Order: sequence, then C-alpha cells, then structure tokens
Amino acid sequence: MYSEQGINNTINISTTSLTNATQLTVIGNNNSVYIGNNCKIVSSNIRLKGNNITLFIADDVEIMGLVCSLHSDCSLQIQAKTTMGNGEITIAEKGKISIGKDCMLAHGYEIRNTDMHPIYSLENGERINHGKDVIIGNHVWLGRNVTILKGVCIPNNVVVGSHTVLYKSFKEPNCVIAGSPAKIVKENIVWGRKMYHSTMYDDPTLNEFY
Amino acid sequence: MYSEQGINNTINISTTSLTNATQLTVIGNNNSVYIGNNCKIVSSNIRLKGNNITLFIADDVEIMGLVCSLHSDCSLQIQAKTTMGNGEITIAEKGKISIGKDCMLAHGYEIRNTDMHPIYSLENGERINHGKDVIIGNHVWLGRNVTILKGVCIPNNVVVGSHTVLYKSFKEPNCVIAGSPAKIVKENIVWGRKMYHSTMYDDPTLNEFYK
Amino acid sequence: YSEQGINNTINISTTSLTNATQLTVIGNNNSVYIGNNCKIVSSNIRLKGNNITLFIADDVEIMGLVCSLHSDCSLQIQAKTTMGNGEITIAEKGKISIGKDCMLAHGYEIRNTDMHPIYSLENGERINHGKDVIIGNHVWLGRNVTILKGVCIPNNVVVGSHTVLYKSFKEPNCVIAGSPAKIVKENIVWGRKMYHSTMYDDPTLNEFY
Ligand SMILES: CC(C)(COP(=O)(O)OP(=O)(O)OC[C@H]1O[C@@H](n2cnc3c(N)ncnc32)[C@H](O)[C@@H]1OP(=O)(O)O)[C@@H](O)C(=O)NCCC(=O)NCCS
Ligand SMILES: CC(C)(COP(=O)(O)OP(=O)(O)OC[C@H]1O[C@@H](n2cnc3c(N)ncnc32)[C@H](O)[C@@H]1OP(=O)(O)O)[C@@H](O)C(=O)NCCC(=O)NCCS
Repeated sequence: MYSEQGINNTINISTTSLTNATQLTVIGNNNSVYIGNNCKIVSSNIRLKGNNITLFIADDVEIMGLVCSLHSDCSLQIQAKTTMGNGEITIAEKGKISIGKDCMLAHGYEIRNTDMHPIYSLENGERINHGKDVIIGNHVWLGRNVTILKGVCIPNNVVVGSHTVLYKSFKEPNCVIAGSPAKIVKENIVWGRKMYHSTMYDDPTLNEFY
Repeated sequence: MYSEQGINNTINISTTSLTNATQLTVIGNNNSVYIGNNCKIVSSNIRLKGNNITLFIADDVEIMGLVCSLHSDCSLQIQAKTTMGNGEITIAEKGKISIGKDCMLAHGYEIRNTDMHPIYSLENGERINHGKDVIIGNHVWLGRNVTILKGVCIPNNVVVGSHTVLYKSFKEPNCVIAGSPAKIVKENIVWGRKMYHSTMYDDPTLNEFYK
Repeated sequence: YSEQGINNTINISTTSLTNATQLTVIGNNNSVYIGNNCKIVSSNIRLKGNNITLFIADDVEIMGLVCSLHSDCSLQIQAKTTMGNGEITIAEKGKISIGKDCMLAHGYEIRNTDMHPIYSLENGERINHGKDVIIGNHVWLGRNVTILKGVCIPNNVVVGSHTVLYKSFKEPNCVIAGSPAKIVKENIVWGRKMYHSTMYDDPTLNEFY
C-alpha cells in the first residue's frame, strides 16, 4: 500500500482504522498524514508530492474510492463522521480544502481549489484564475456527480442536488441548492441519513440543527 | 447463476436467454423474477432484498452492465425489445419504476425513484422528499449519461439529450428534451435505431408513431 | 497492434511510445500515421471498416483514449496536443479534427454522430445527419466536457468543466461555459504552467498578443 521517499515525513494512521486496497504515496519532505480512529479508507489512491503538506482525516470517517492529489504546502482537512463515496479531490497553489463534520458525499464528487493551469487577461496580461480555498461546512450532503470548484464555500446543513456544479459561494444554511446556474431551490430544511426516521425528532444526530 | 434466500421466491428465466456474467441475488419472501425469451442480460449485478419484490423483463430485452438495487415492496418492469447499456436503477420506499416497449438507454443512465435519504422541514420536522414512482414511456431513447430522478414520467417517443438531468415530468410526446434545466428543444419527431434507412417510412417498427 | 484485412498501412514513428495501447484495425485500405516523440499509452483505438484514416502529428501525448472509427472516417490530431482519459467516436463517413497544442482534460466525449436517426414527422426525413467536429488550435477542454456533432470551436478557447457543446462558436480567445453553453469571459489566453506571473513570461503565448 504505502510508499515514502523523503525526509521527516510523519504518518500516523490509527491502528483501529482500515485501509484495505488503499495506496498512499508521499514524495517530498516535512509532510504529515493523520488518520484514524475508527476510519475506513478503502480502495483509494492518495498522493502527496512536495513539502509541508498536511492530510488530516478525523475519527469515524469512511471513504471509498477517493483519488486524491496534493501538492506542496497544501492541506486537506476532513472532519469526523464524514462519509464519502467514489470521487476526486485536487489541491494545488499552496491552498486548502476543508470538509466539515458529518458530511455525506455521494459517488462522483469532484472537488478542487485550482484549475491547474493559468488563464490570463489579454487586456493587462495578468492571471485571473488564481486558486482559492474550498470550504465545505458541517453536515453537507452532496448528491451524485457534484462538482465543487475553487473558492466555493458551502454553509452548514445544506444539500446539493444531483449533478450540480458550484462556481460560487452561498451564505444561507439549511437549504437545498440545485440547478444551473446553481441556486437555492428550497429553504428551511435539515437532512438525515436514515429514511426510517419518520421525523427529524427521531434522529439524535439532528438535535443541534433544530 | 443466481443466489436465492427465503420463502415463496419465484424465479423464471427463459432457457433461450443469456445471462453471462450476471449476478442475481434475491433475499426475502414472496419475491418474483421474470426474464422472458431471447433476452441478453449480461455483466449485470441485480439485487432484490426484502419482501414482495417484483422484477419483470419482457422478451427481446438486452441489458449490459446494469447495476440494480430493489428493496421491499418495490417493482421494476421493462417491456419488450428495450435495450440498455451500462447504468444504475435504484428503487426503494416501496415504489415502482417502469420502462416501456422498445426503449434505448445509452451507457451512463442513473434512474431512481428515491433520494435514499430523508430531507426534513425545519418548520414542522416532517419529511418532504418522499419517494415517487418513475415511468419511462414506450420508445424512449436516453442519450449518454442521463439522470432520471424521482417522480419523473417520460411520454412515448421521446429522445433525452446527452447528459440531461430530469427532475420533473413532461407531457408532450414525439419530442427531444435536453439542456439544464431540461426542456423540450424539438417537437414533432420520431427516432429509430438504424442510420442506414432513408426515411421513417423505411422502418416498419415506427409505423405506429406517425400512423 | 492487431491488423486484419487488405492493404492497411500503419506507420508509427520508432521514436514514439505506445505502452499498454491496443490498436485494432479490421477492414481494408485503412491508414494510421503517428509522428515523432508521441506518447500514446493505455489507449484503445479501433478502426473497423474500410478507407479509414488516423493521423496523429508530432509531440502528441494521449493517456486512456477510447477511440472508435468507422468506414471512410478520419481523425486528425495536430502537433503538441495533450489528452487525458476520454472517448472519441466517428461514424457516418465523417471526420474530426483537433488542432495544434490543445489540452484535453480527463472525461472528454467527442462525437460527430448520434449513432441513431431522428426523423421529422412532417415529411419522414432524417434531420440529425452526422456533422464534422473541428477543434481549433490551442483549445483547452476542462474536465468532463462533451462535444457533439457539427461543433466548431475557435482558436484559444477554454471550455469550462462539465460543459456540453451542441453548437459552434465564432469568437476566439474566450471562456465558454454553462447550460446552455455561452461565452462567459472574453479576451483571454490560457497557458499550461502556473509558474508565470504574467502571459509575457510564457514564450509559447507570444503568438496570441
Ligand atoms: C437534492 C434533492 C435530495 C432534493 O429533493 P427535494 O427536497 O425532494 O426537492 P426537489 O428535488 O423535488 O425540487 C425542489 C425544487 O427544486 C427544483 N429542482 C430540482 N432539480 C432541479 C434542477 N436540476 N434544475 C432546476 N430546478 C430543479 C424542483 O423542480 C423543485 O421545484 P418546486 O419548488 O417548484 O417543487 C433531490 O433533488 C436530488 O438531487 N435527489 C438525488 C439524491 C441522490 O443523488 N442520492 C443518491 C445517493 S446519496
Ligand atoms: C438528443 C440529440 C440526439 C438531438 O439531436 P438533434 O435532433 O440534431 O438536436 P439538435 O442538435 O438540432 O438540437 C435541437 C435544439 O436544441 C438545442 N439543444 C440541444 N442540446 C442542448 C443542450 N445541451 N442545452 C441547450 N440546448 C440544447 C440545440 O441548440 C437546438 O436548438 P435550435 O434548433 O433552436 O438551434 C443530440 O442532442 C444528442 O444528445 N446526441 C448524442 C446522442 C448520444 O448520446 N449518442 C450515443 C448514445 S446512443
């Protein structure tokens, strides 16, 4: 699975977490990987190339089929209880992506803080697509094949509809966002994981949202 | 071939149909699987877990790489001569999805009567995204990577354009639906399978759609 | 490769890499030219039919292309173009042309054909005949872009990720995105490397100003 080449790399994967069929590659220096405890990080391909990169996955995170590329001085922070299917996260330009607590990311997600190539204005010659941090709030549910691009911030307890592309940030919590261009399509809601909970009151994990 | 667990489960797969490389799993009671004559249901993964589940696939249906998950009291019905490439069909909340005669589904389809997870109103705590049935009419062609969500009904003789997401129903037949949001972009058409034909009149399977 | 039929000509430069690539040619009078210093890896290229042409110029890099060509079709890819994983389909005796120094990100789908007919009820005639696709020089396709029949893209254009193009554009030097597809930013030029504060530091970009 794991493969390192470089100096002063710190890799602590809790011994209670599972990493079956996962590939971890670290090329470079002064990097840190932190996983566990009670994590299931399976069939993924995670790549850190450079210096001073931080990968932080908190307790109780379940990821399956993530392809992840991090360049120098980048950091990926995924908070506890977050679940993630197949997808891709790319970070470059010494930026950050953070994913809050108790998120649910369905298969097909694509998350990035960068276009990986420059676009310049012919008017003044300046670059106009610098990378920008992605912040994904607590208790966010991304439907299938959602794409989250650079600089986008998602509030807490928000649902993003299947196949939506987000180019811009939103400020309102407790809403559903869908369509193209992306927009608030429903307000004043809260989502849960279990359909067998008839009401939000039957879900202990939701107490805080109401 | 298939793995079956439980009581009063019935499985009828015609001996003239091919199921090469397909896994069929049925767990529960009172479930029924039917696959008619001269079908090719290949490289597929089909799961029935629960009670009173129905899977009915008529004659001359060809399916390649279907991933299909059905739960209790759910039913999937696919009528004769329909062809399907790689894709996913998910049915829960005791609902139903039906696919009509002579449909053509290109690789990439995602079809569901359900969101799989509850959305509650903050006003009164009630669930407001209950599952809803899906009905795909006769002679519907789905282009590549089309997504059909809960409650969607598609009229007969319709083409859905590549990468279209349908979140609500349409009523107009004989049209092309595409874009986002999904809308009728062309009217008064009929589609066929074979590019070699000069005109619709040359395709006997299309007689019923223009009279 | 795997070549079967009469008078097929396959010329792949000895300076080019084809690691893990399946090239299958079934039919007659087909021709494949791949130029110098190419890397065509982990791809699956199928020519099924007769009188098909595939021309790939120098310094082209392709990783994970699934390509299907039918009789009398042609695919041309000009020098210095790079392409990730994706799919190209040509039929109805048509052609697709990709210009110089393009950059095609993972998930592209490019086709000159719908593969099945649509007829008008007014007269029974087919209204969706295949139509050539032309991608200009120095075009950058973001992730998961879909290019449908008849589409012509001007030089020096960026196509935003997940965009579907159904219609041609005329304006060079722009960003195209959204649905429907529209010009979302004018008067730009893209580059490959981000270690350049301005466009004047990229020698490759001079011909655009
Ligand atoms: C996000 C989602 C859960 C919200 O569903 P919902 O709360 O029941 O709300 P709806 O989807 O019916 O739509 C709410 C409104 O937005 C509209 N809307 C939905 N999708 C839209 C689209 N893509 N473009 C424009 N409007 C859209 C609806 O028409 C509706 O309008 P209305 O107020 O007039 O009724 C659901 O839309 C969805 O994307 N389902 C897929 C979930 C999924 O991918 N699960 C798989 C594994 S996690
Ligand atoms: C659905 C499809 C077959 C329709 O073909 P068509 O009859 O020639 O349709 P057109 O390209 O002429 O488009 C019809 C109209 O809708 C518009 N349109 C098509 N797709 C659109 C979309 N993505 N968003 C917005 N508008 C769209 C067109 O611009 C056109 O508008 P206009 O007539 O006012 O100029 C074609 O769009 C398509 O999706 N082809 C790919 C099919 C495929 O996946 N094949 C392989 C799997 S079987």
